[PDB]
Amino acid sequence: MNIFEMLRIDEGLRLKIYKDTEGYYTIGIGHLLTKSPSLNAAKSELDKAIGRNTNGVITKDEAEKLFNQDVDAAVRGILRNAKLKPVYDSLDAVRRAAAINMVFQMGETGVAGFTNSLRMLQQKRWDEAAVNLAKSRWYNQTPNRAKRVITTFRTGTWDAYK
Ligand SMILES: Cc1cccc(CN=[N+]=[N-])c1
Repeated sequence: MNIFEMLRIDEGLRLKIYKDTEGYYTIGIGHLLTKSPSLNAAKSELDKAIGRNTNGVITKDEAEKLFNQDVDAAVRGILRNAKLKPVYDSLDAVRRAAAINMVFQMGETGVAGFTNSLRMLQQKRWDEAAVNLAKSRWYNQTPNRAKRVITTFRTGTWDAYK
């Protein structure tokens, strides 16, 4: 297991435009296209991201290309965020993957309210962090995924992903 395999499990792979858990147009391995309710707008974003007229369909290779970009960009972002970098740097590689997973799903703005969880993670208070992480919209809306990510933070193992 690693961050790519972990997110592939959590996000799936679909080659046609679909709506994510929040109802937003998405393709590939959780590549968010836009929050616009306009399918035409999503198709434009897709064509821009891929560099050809896709008509809303891509290949597995193209999906994997966007995915690698999205994972890389999520990491680079964390490192650019003064609140997130110190916690990320304090973690082992397995828990870093859990961190990347959350930022991939919700963005840096999506984790702005996780200040108290972040402190507990920095303190390596793993069971307390795990309890705090679940007191969230995130957990309530996507509990099965959140349970996997939280177990990863709690244990520093890949047990939740087999
Ligand atoms: C950079 C980073 C470290 C640990 C967790 C998260 C996700 N949000 N929370 N808690 C981000």
